[PDB]
Amino acid sequence: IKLKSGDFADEANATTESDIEETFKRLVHKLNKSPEEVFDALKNQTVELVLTAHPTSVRRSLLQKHGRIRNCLAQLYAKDITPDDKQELDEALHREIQAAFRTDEIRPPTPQDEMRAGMSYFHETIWKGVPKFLRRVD
Amino acid sequence: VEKLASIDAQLRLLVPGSEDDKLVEYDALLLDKFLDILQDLHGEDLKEAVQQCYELSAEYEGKHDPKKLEELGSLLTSLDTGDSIVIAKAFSHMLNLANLAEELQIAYRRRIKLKSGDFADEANATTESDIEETFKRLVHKLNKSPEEVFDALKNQTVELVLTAHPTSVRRSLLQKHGRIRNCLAQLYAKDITPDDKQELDEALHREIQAAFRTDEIRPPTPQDEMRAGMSYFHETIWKGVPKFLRRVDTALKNIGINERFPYNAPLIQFSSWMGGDRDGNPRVTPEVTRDVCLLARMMTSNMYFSQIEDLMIEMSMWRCNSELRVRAEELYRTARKHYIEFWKRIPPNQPYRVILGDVRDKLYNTRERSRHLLVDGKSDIPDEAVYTNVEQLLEPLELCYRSLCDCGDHVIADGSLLDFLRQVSTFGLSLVKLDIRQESDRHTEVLDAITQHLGIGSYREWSEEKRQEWLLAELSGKRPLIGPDLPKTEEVKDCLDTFKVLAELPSDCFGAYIISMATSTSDVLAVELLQREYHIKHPLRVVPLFEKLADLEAAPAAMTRLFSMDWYRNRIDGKQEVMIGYSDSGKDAGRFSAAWQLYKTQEQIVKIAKEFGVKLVIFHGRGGTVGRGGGPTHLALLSQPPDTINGSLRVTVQGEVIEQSFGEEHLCFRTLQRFCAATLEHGMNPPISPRPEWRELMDQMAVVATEEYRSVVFKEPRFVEYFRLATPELEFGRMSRPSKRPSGGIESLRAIPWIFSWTQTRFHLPVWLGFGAAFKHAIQKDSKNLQMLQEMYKTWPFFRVTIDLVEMVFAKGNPGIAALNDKLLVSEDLRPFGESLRANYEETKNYLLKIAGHKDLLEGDPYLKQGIRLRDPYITTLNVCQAYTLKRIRDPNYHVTLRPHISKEYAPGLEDTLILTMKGIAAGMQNTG
Amino acid sequence: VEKLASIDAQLRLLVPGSEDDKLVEYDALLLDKFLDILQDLHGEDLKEAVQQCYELSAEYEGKHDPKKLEELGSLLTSLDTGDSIVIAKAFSHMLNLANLAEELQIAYRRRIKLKSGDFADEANATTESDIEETFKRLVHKLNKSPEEVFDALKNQTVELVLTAHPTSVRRSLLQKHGRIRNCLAQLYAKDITPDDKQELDEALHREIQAAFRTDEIRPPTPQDEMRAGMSYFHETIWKGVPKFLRRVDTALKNIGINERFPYNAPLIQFSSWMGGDRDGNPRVTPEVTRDVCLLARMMTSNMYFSQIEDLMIEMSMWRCNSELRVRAEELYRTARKHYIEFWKRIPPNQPYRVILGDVRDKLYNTRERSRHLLVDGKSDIPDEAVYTNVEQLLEPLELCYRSLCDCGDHVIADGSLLDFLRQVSTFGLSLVKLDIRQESDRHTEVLDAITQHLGIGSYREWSEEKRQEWLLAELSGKRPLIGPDLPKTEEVKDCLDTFKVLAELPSDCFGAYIISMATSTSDVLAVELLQREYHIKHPLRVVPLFEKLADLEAAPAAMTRLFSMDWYRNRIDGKQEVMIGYSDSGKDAGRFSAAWQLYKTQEQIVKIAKEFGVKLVIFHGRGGTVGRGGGPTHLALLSQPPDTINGSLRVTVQGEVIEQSFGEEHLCFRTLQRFCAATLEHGMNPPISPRPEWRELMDQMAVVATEEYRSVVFKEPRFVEYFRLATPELEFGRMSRPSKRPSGGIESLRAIPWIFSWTQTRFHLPVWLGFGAAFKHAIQKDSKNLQMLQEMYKTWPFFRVTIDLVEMVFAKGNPGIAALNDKLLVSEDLRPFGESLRANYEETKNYLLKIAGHKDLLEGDPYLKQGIRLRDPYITTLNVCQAYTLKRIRDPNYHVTLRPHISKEYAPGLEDTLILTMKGIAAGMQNTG
Ligand SMILES: O=P(O)(O)OC[C@H]1O[C@H](O)[C@H](O)[C@@H](O)[C@@H]1O
Ligand SMILES: O=P(O)(O)OC[C@H]1O[C@H](O)[C@H](O)[C@@H](O)[C@@H]1O
Repeated sequence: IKLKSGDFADEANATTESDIEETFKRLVHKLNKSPEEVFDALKNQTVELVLTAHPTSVRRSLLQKHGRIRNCLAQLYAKDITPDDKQELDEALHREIQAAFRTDEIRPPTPQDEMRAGMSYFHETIWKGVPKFLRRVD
Repeated sequence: VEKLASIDAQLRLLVPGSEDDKLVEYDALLLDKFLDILQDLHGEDLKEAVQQCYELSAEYEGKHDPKKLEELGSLLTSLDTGDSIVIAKAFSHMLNLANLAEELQIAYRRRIKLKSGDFADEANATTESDIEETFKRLVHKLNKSPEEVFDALKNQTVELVLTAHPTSVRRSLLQKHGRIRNCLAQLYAKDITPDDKQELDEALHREIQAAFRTDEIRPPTPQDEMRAGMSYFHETIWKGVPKFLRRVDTALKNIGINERFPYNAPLIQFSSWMGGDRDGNPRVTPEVTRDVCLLARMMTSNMYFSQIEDLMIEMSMWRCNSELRVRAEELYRTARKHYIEFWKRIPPNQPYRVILGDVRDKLYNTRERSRHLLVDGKSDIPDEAVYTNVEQLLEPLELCYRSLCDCGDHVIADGSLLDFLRQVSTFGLSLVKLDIRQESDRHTEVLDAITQHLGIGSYREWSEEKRQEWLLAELSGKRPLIGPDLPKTEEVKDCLDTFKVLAELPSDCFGAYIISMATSTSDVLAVELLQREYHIKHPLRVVPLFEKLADLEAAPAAMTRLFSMDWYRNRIDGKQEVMIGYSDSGKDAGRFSAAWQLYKTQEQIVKIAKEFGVKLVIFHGRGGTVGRGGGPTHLALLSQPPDTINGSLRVTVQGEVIEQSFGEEHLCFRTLQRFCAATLEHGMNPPISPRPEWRELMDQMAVVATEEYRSVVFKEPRFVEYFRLATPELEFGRMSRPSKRPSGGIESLRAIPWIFSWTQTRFHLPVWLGFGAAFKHAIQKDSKNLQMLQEMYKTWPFFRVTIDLVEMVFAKGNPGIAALNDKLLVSEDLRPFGESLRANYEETKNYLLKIAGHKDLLEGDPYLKQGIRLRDPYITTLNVCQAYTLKRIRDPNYHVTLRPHISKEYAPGLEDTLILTMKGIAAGMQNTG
Repeated sequence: VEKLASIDAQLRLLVPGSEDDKLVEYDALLLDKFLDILQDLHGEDLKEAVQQCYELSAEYEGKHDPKKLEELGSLLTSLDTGDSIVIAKAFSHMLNLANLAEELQIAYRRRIKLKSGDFADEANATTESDIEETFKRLVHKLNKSPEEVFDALKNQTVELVLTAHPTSVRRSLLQKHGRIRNCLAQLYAKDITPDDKQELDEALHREIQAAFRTDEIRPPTPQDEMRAGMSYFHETIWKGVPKFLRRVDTALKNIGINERFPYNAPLIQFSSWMGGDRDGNPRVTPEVTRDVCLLARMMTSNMYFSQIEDLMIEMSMWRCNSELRVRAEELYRTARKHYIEFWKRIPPNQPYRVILGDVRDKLYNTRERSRHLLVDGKSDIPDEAVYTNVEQLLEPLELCYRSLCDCGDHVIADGSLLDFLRQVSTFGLSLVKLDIRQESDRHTEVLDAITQHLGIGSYREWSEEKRQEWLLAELSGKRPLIGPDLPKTEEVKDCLDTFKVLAELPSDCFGAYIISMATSTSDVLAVELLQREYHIKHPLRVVPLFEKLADLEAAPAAMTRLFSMDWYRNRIDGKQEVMIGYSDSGKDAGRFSAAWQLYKTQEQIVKIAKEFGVKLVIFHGRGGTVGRGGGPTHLALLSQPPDTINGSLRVTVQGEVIEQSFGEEHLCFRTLQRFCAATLEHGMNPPISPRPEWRELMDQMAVVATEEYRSVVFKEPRFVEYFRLATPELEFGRMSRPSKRPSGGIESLRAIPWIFSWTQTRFHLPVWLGFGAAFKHAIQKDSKNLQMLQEMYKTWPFFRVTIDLVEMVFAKGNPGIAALNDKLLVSEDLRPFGESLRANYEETKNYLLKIAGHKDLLEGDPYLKQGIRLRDPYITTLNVCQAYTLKRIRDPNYHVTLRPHISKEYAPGLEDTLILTMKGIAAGMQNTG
């Protein structure tokens, strides 16, 4: 949403919540902080995310299939897309679902593997995510 | 290649920019095209002169450097009468363009899809509820059945009373405004050819010029001023109404009602003051009133007539029920044409056409009788040949309609035929009904003549109890009061003749008789008696308008007494309408105290009507939050005290708002929409009632505000000299109508002038004065009040709506203009008095902000703010031009070196330049108080 | 949720689908909405019956299983008269829908951006050249200066002659077709609300039903049939022309001409046969002709009149030149109103309005005089009060125009005023000029009466040389030929009275006097003489129409002789028009030999006119490639022999093509556009001249083709019995007008009937017969001819255009229908004769393919093919229904078990069902021969 009520309720929903710039601006304009003070607060801020193990947790292979499926799907919905590319993305999609469905072996796994799991999600997303976000801060 | 991108760039600076936000582009293009035109017609030299003014005004609007204002002064004041006229025209015309662009932007701005559900959402067009959403809220959030909603609606009436523009535009020029707005709309459509673009370009360029060159120098008669109106209806409302009612139909489908809104349910009704309101206005004679009825009757017949021919073509069907087939045969049988579409006879082979042909002739005749009556005074044309009553015109249409359904063709019947039924039913034989308004003292003058001529003393000298006793006696009198040989002053004759006119004309021409400056039971009986004297068969309902605060405080007693009288209870037949006027009452006691008092008065009068079994309608005169137009009207209506609408809304649509409200089909539609939706919702979902703490604080603030307002306006003896100097008020007073009802003083001055004078000046005193004292005193008495005030702004619609309006005005305000005025026009001894008022402006504004919880004006409403920021430079140029012109007019010996004449070409004076200026500013400011 | 996606799915099967290709969706929606309507009105049961027929026809159109056709037969033939009427209406109505959808698809299909430059590109709307592209080609590819192009154009005339629909639709029903087409257009626009969609849906649904229920059972008078026309012009051409001329203006900008196309340059002119053509048609009396002139005059005045009021409102300007200011003063001075917009007097404050008010009154009067003359016969109204000549009406508009420019407002002057000037100048006082046509033998009959009554012998008995000698003598005779007391048969009186009518009426009503069945110099002189006898002040130009091949071969000698006569050379004043008729000539000798002969005849007559200093105009009668409408017309015009247009085009717009060409604003515009562009290009860029080998082969093929055509049609004695049986020709002949000029035989039968009979039947014999013999013989004589023929198809526009038309017809052909017909209607002894013709169909088609280098019909033109494939199932159902109906009519004793009645509701027979059928098929087939 482009114009937001300004109520704190807006921050409970992804479509209305504030991104970093809007937050800075609220702080500067609605709260009389100088850019320098905000920048300074931020420079000294730490956010630590502690990752716990899935209480039931999924395979690095299967993750990537989930990703491939999610991308195929994302791509099928784009204008300026050929009958052929659509046809080929279709079979790509169809194929990657099956590949996931057929990755279903019956087993316990060691803490080492359960953790070697983690080192995936970071590869997959956080490792690239962090620079992207910090550049947005910039 | 590109003048535009630069003009766009320099327009963006004024308001930073986004998606469907084309306003700056729109304004840029229009401005760029308009400049070229100035160049062609008046020469490079002048074009630059115009740009310079703009650049300066814009530079000023950003920083607010009083230097810029002076540079602007040096420029404007150095122009001969000829060139200043041109600049004044130019800026005055760029404004109208900027408004069209804004109409268009507003029309196509995207609705927000998911809404908070807060009542605040109803104050803005993007977030407010359409009719379906309203139905759904009522059904789901409020446990009403579809049937109950449908039922409420079926019984609901919404009456919009049209008043004359207080400065008003030409039917030609309207249509140019439309054409320009359409060309513009069309230039922004994808899948558009280079050629079509090129051709639309020149179409646009051409239509701006055509408007610019429609600028002749003038007064016009009430008849023409009204014949104006009959345009806007053609242009937009006539079509709007069916479109909206069809939407009601669709909305009813979607909540599970499987039938259309009855075509004869009088949901929407229109009315007018034009030729009706004679309060402090002797130009509005009886003959005027007779003429506006006949015009209305005529034009309406003409409208029905010019579209009947299209319905006739559409109605090519031959399968009908017998009821119809008979009546067709009859009509062909009775046959043996001035116009041409169907200039022939018609085979009963096609019966629907036969009926509609008769209808056409009857409509033509009805048109012609009204035409001859209007120009001759007699007309040799039988009532048989003509519609004297709307039922007569509906009947054949209902016939066709039924026939179609019966033959299995309801689907066809619900097309144009239905639209036509709805039009007929909404607009009747007279597009608008006319209200009559005259001030109480006049009826007194008349009765006094009568009593004195009868030898029984002086009605004027009698006490209220006596007047009532006498009036009731004569209301059952067994012999007339009035002879032909009664001595009459011109005023008394004028007043009595108005009743002769009311008796002679068909009653479907008229609405209410409003009594201006009402104060008592006798005031209303007086009018009842004179109606009886003239044996008016269907007397108009009498509507007191209570203006001054005291008159408001006395109203309940007056209404109670009325309702206590059997004579009266039985005449009004369960229905009373009372009028109120925000501007009027606020001229007496300040806007704040007037707002609050009106809330309470309505509450009390509602309670009183309830007790006596009377359905009470409150007619909202001008000045309300409720006459703002746009979304704010939506919330304003929902903000009304509980049970004050009760299925029947009646509101003034102020002339200075008719364009915004109706001039563009989408806005027209949404205007109609919100009036209908809000009215409906309110009866089933009133706003919360104020907490007693709030009443208590509001009462406390009212006293202080009224004290401040009166201190400054009435008590301070310097004030009128200030007003007379700092303000074009005197010059306005050499006009619309006498703005002083020659008595002297502000209490004597009428409200429109009062509001208008200070609007010209961008200072707006009448709207905010007293809010500051009230706020300051309440906070200084107790800092916890700030919290209370804020809770009130957050939670109490009335309060919110009341503060938003004042906020909007401050956004259109600029005290620098007021300051310049002081410096140019006001004597050295009165400047500190001005400074003092500007100080109060600021302090009031700041409290108002603190209460709404905003840093800047209109944080809640960026779109509105953008609209204003864009208009401003143009207005500023007019203010400045105006100020110096006022100087030159007032001071025969002020002179400065004039620049050699700048305009080319290939008698007018200062007064003309001033008018241009007064009208540009007024159209840039739209509504305020 | 979804009947539609399925109906879409089953419609796709018929033609595989893409981008802006909405046709299948459009057709699907329309069909789905139409079915619901059949359900509401007639019941599930019937709806299914209709679907079944469709499913069968569709299944048939895909595979071509004769079984399907029979299943369909079993169904259709088992329906009582009542139900078959309904099905016939239904399919006949789904066709009209399918055509609207196609109009819309054609209107919005995307232009190709980069074009090959081949002349083939001009045969298709997506690739053909608009006016600007044409200018540019001429300037850049052909070294013409802008000035030369502009100049050519300024002198160019394009005359479109409108003929009556050979079966013609109602002004009401047109407008429904428009409304349906618009609702549809609107349903496909993004940024469209759920509500608007919902409401447009019901609007659509409603307007289809309204059309479906406008279906009353009939003959109508020439007057009404013509009063039809005055619709299409209102609807589309009246507005179209200014729109196009403004595009010409824009196109001229973009090649550097800095002025607009002169508003009085007669670029576009319209004409009509309605009430004019009396050839083999005694219903078209003199009185008819007098009436169509007066109607024309009336309605035209009315059109100018209903828009003047809008121009008057627009012309609010007050600044004028003196020339105007005088004339305004004069007019206000001379003042002291039936209608209402301006029912008042007007201040000279606004002078443009004063003029235009006068103009309005004069237009009204002109309307009224024509109205009274029309219904009474006298009218007491002075020529002074009225426009008797277009200059009189232009003058005040030119005045306003000039005034505006002079005051600096040309930009405004080039808006509606200009459009109005252009309309006036294009349409004059009579929207169309009327051509008169009568057959030569009639003039002979008249002259014979005269000569015999004079006692000098028998004009009929005289030799050509004698007739000429006598005619010239009497053309300079010193005393009248004709007494009031001359013995006259009804025909001779009818013919003579036509000239009395031509003399009495204003000459701006009339165009040409066409002589049907012309063959000689005397034929034209005869008409000249009778015009002199009736002292017609401005005689109409005489235009021989040479029909039969022999008559074409003799035409050059006849024209040469005419041009040799001083009497004649001096009367025609440098200008001769000659008519030709593709269908007519092709009825004599086959389409092929007629095409070729007409190429040569034009060449020779051009050469002959050039030699005598005569500007020759060739009036294209019906049947051409050039009367196809759409792009193909574009190339057809460019394909004409060199110097045959020379700045003046005159072509018939066949009734069965007027809807496609004009009924939709975009197609209207492009029709006008290509006619103007092609005409312009041709005079500066003729097609290549045929190589002598090509002439030689074409001559050789012509003989063979004519031999085959005549062998089958005239020489074979079995043919007429075949025709009479295999074809609704006889039943058509109990109607428009007598299709046999009672003489007996094909040579006697008129061409429209000839074409139409075989079109109904999907077999189209008149269009292709003889092409096969010609092709086969040329290839069998020498296989290298195939190559030559192909080079001709690739390189010779005439040839290409000639083959494309025949190809298009084969695409609308289906020999199975012809085969079914044989089996149902034709006796056992004639079936092998049918088989033989079907064999010739196939063989002709296959050669035609081999020559165009296509595997399948219309490879070059998928869009056209798609249009046809979609229509077909509907047509097929009509063919089958038709066939059995023809059986039941012809055979009182053929009966089959009728299904119990299927339609519900909530006197008609077979003949009625047959008409429905004849008209559905005809509207599905549009133009062929
Ligand atoms: O306000 P006045 O100067 O009396 O002028 C006219 C106006 O007056 C009142 O306030 C009424 O409430 C309005 O319906 C009207 O437009
Ligand atoms: O062809 P006919 O049966 O004579 O009927 C009328 C037609 O005839 C000719 O071919 C003409 O060339 C046309 O302008 C006309 O539409």
